[PDB]
Amino acid sequence: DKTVLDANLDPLKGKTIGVIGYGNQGRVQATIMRENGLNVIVGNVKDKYYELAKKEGFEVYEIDEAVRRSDVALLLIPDEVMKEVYEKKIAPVLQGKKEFVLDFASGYNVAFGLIRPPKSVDTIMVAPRMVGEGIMDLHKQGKGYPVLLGVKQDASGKAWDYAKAIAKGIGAIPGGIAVISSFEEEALLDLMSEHTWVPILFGAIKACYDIAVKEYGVSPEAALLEFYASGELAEIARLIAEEGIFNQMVHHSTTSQYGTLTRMFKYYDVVRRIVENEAKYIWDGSFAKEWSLEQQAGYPVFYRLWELATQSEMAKAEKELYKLLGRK
Amino acid sequence: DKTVLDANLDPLKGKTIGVIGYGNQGRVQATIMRENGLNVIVGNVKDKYYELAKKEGFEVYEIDEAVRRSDVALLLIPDEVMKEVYEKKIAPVLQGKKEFVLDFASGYNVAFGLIRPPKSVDTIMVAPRMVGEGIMDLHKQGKGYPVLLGVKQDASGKAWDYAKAIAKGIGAIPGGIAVISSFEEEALLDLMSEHTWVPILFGAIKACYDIAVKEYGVSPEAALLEFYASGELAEIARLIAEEGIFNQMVHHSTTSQYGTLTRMFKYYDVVRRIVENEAKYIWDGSFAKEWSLEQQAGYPVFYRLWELATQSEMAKAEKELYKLLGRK
Amino acid sequence: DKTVLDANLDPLKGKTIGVIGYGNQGRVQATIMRENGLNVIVGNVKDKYYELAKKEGFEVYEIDEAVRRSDVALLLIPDEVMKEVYEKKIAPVLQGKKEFVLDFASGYNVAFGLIRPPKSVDTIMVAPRMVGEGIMDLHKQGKGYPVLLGVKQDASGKAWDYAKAIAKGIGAIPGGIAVISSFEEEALLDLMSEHTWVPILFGAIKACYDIAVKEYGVSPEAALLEFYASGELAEIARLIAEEGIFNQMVHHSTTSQYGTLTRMFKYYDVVRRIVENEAKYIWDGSFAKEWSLEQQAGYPVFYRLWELATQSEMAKAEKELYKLLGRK
Amino acid sequence: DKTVLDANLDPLKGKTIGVIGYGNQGRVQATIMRENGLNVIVGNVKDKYYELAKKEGFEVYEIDEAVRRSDVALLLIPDEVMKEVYEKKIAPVLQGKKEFVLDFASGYNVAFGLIRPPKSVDTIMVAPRMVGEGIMDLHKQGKGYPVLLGVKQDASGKAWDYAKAIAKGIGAIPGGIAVISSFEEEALLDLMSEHTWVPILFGAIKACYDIAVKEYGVSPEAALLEFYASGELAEIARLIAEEGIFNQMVHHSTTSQYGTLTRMFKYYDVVRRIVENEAKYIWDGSFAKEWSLEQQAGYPVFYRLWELATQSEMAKAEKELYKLLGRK
Ligand SMILES: [Mg+2]
Ligand SMILES: [Mg+2]
Ligand SMILES: [Mg+2]
Ligand SMILES: [Mg+2]
Ligand SMILES: [Mg+2]
Ligand SMILES: [Mg+2]
Ligand SMILES: [Mg+2]
Ligand SMILES: [Mg+2]
Repeated sequence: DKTVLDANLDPLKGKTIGVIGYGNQGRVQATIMRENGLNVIVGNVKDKYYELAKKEGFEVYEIDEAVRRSDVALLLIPDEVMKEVYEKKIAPVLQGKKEFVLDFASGYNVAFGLIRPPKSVDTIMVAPRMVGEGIMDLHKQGKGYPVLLGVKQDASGKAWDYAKAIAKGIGAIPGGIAVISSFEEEALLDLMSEHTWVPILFGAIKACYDIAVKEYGVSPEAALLEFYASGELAEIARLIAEEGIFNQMVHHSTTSQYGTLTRMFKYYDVVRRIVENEAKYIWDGSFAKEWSLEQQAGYPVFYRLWELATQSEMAKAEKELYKLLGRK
Repeated sequence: DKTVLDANLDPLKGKTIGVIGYGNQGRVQATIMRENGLNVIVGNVKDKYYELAKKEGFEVYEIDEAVRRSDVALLLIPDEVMKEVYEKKIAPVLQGKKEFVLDFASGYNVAFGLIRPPKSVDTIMVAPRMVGEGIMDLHKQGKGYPVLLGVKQDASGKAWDYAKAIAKGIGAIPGGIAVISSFEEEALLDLMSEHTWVPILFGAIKACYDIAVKEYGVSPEAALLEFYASGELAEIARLIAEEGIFNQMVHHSTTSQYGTLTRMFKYYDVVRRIVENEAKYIWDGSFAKEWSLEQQAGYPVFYRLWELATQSEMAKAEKELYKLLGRK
Repeated sequence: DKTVLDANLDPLKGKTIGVIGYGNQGRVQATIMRENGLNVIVGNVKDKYYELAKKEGFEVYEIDEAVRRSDVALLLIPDEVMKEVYEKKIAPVLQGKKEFVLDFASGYNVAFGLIRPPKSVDTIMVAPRMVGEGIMDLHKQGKGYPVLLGVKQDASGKAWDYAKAIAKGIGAIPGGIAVISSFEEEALLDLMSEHTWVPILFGAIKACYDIAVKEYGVSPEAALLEFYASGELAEIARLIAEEGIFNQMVHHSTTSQYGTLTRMFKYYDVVRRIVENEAKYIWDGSFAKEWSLEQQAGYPVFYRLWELATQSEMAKAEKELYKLLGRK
Repeated sequence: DKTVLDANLDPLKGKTIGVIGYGNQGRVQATIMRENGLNVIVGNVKDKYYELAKKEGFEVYEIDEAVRRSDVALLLIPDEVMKEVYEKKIAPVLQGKKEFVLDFASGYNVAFGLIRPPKSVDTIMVAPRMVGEGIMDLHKQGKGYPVLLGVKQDASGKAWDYAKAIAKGIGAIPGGIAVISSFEEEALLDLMSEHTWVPILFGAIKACYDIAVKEYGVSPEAALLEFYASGELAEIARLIAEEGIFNQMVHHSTTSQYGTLTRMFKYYDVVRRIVENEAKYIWDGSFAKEWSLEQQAGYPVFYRLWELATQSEMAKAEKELYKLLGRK
């Protein structure tokens, strides 16, 4: 019901479009939406990406200049620097506009109020769910891919139309799909993954290694081979994305199935509590405060943790081992 | 003992006075103290208030220029911007002075050390306990009103005299009274109210609504009417300010008296613990740190909480209802 | 919605109506419904009110005599004496009736079974949500006001019609509204207010005073001025009833908003537990037992608590102060 | 300080005095104050005491009649029946008085509001601290005894004088002393003894017996002889009232002193908690409610406890023993 499969592409025809940043995402979106017959430009500072974009056939300007010539803009840059760029270069140029559009690929800076555009602007979001390299690898096959849509400020009653038009312009549909959501329901999701199961998985692996080594006389080389130094995990991820998460286990032994199911239903509430706590810590905006303040301080905890992680015994053992199998 | 009812007004005669800001407070204080025969000026940036003040018959200058011409100054601006104003415009002009006076209406920025004037300056405080509109509504009747006094730095042995003179000049006494206190005993009080019983009251009301609706099948319209959508509370506030807090209940039914008294003496320690915790959190200066850091981050929690509060079910129901009774 | 805005007034025309008690409500409800052209009488014992009632143009009889002449009755007396009056004077006269109506303004004595009329009677409830003095202060403007409706026993299939007719007859609609509810959903609400947030507020204020005085060396006069001796609370109640509870804070400083919101969302569960406990204690009928038993004992706890509250330090300080400001 | 040793006796001369009840107290107070030259009468119902009083030379009337003839009255009857007597016979006769006095020997019924005389009456209290026989046994020697004084309602500015006059009239001073206090400070004291150390002592004795018998094979006769069947406790009480509580132990062995002191300082907080709880339960009026409600039910708990206590194993054994030593 809340799903979309295709839509029109007329509202973007005759209008000019400007892309900010020429990294992976921006490069991909621009290279694609140029094929569908759209006047496109690029805004960026004079660096490597500037030369690359000018080589690939794109007329380039400065950001403030690119926004002047454009009726629509894509702010495809990291969430850690977008704030200053918007405050210094964009907002001034933008106060003197009449009817404009502003698209994002992440709702972090907007959902939490770090960027508050005027009311004369249509604020939208188009969030892909892919790495960026495989995207192009799928467009050559004529395939699409999934995205999320959202609207924060509607001043023309045409926002959703613009969002679906953009979605079509970048090769996401038809072939893939597009879901309608909010700026909050995207940041919340992107952050819950980085906070709940990735670190839990890593800590579980590390603890298994430490226990096996310091309580049962196991050697490091075998622990690493069993846990992650082999490619058993990539196979599982593949079978999951292809056949399903539970149907994947049918290709394993009965003993593994029994143990996995029992221990999954046994430890479900514990992780549920953690997920509740973290989702609550996010929904309120505390994590954004924490991260911004650590930025303003000089990334000391970042530094110390990056150190403690690399100087761990497991990391040294993995270094010695990878050197033995030819892996750089 | 610690109370005052009237005092002299001579030390301010012959001296020039400058008022910073022409908002709610400054406007009133200036308009009044001009009637009592005092050379008064105004300092502010060119905006609406500047036009209003130059209209009402006040000679205006730039802030830095007003302090040069003045021997006394009233810093009547919000506590959230006073710091930069003082650091940039006032302090430079102030190092090259001989004998000066500086008055505040709040001790937040001084009690916690965010503003540390020199030792060649007399630092005082005169804090009213009124809204600002009712003040003028009382001066026309020849009435006064209550204020708090305080001194942080005395370089002339005359501070208290200056403070009482100011109090008299703004029509607080005679007719009202004036209490002597500290910059700390004013911020502490102004904050304990905003941290202990206001939020507790609001949360209790919200919880009553939620419980009544989701556990006893009550309709929202009736809950809102009983709790706050009727002016029952304003009557209680009036009778409290007029006759007293306990003597107010004599006009209620015996059942209400019994229940209220029992449940008040039953839940006294719980709230006492909360009040202790918050007063301790304030006395040390942690809240100032918290608030300043949230300012430096971009008000993310402010934003998210303002959202969560308005998007609550009770707020939507109140919106639907107020629309039905004609209340805009 | 269940809401009602206007209805007919025919079923009461030709019938006679009798009002019991001539206090605030009775004096109010009777005059209005007389203005709308209804044969009305009054029942009361020979006392002060009797003289006033016979003065204002109402033909008076004894209570038992008023019900003989009446086809409808309004039992507008305190809930603490209604029981004996009903048991001695009304019920006997009422066993020998054919088709009757009985209206209440409170569902306390009926919701809990302290009054169980026969099955040959229509039992209803019309509960206003106003003080009683301001009611006429709105009827003079041609305005209405809100009420709650309920039915306990229907013997004519016309109960709701009679209830809406009454609502119209007393000037509640049109201009106000009328909600349909039960005798339980009215007593529960009237009691939850007197048990949850009023006493909590009072205890919080008292605790703030005690702490500030006995742990930070503050003077009583300043504490009283900050907390409630000033009319800050009345303005809050006004803006709440007018603009809304949350939209009210927009007129306060950002610091106050931040602190209030944080501490409200921080202490929400604590008060929720209390509200749950009290609502449960009420829904079962325990409080009715408690209150009916304290009467038979002689109101000892009532007495001792009324004493302890007035002999408190805060009360003595407030007495000394109010005497200093002219407040009687 | 708060002590008194003697005072005048004039205000009671020329006035008539009436005594209610001729039991232990009344028979004494009246008998004495007749010797000091005071017109005295008695009010009581026709029984045993009425015959005794008319025999001893006192003119007797009915209660209601005695108050008509008296300007002062002593309500010396049990606290369990005074309420009805006052409500039926006294209060009516008392509304039509001009200047009257009412004296009590206990503040239970007044401190808790079970008796609320008018404002045209002086309400006082004179509480002895003796059994009633020893009072005469000392008066025969020209000695006094101690009492407590209190005033609840003063309408002539002469109450304290009347109280001291009464004290002198009954032979309490000179020879003894008189303390000034309140009705509350007398009820609280009279009740704390009956709730804290008497029952604790009894329970400790019972537990010692039970333990010694059911865990160490001791015989009942020896346990009873050691604990209380011997009059050692009476000698302890005597030496306490005479020499002091601690100085009493000097006549015991060092081992006893050491053990007693150690275990007293070891178990002090435990009993302190109990005393706090009970004093709080009293100060609020809960015990009055409890006791007034057990009467209306029919004294069931009283009955069952009186049974359980007498049918205990300790009470039976005591029976055989007391029968063996000649003690009836
Ligand atoms: Mg991410
Ligand atoms: Mg992700
Ligand atoms: Mg404030
Ligand atoms: Mg305040
Ligand atoms: Mg009520
Ligand atoms: Mg209410
Ligand atoms: Mg006793
Ligand atoms: Mg005793």
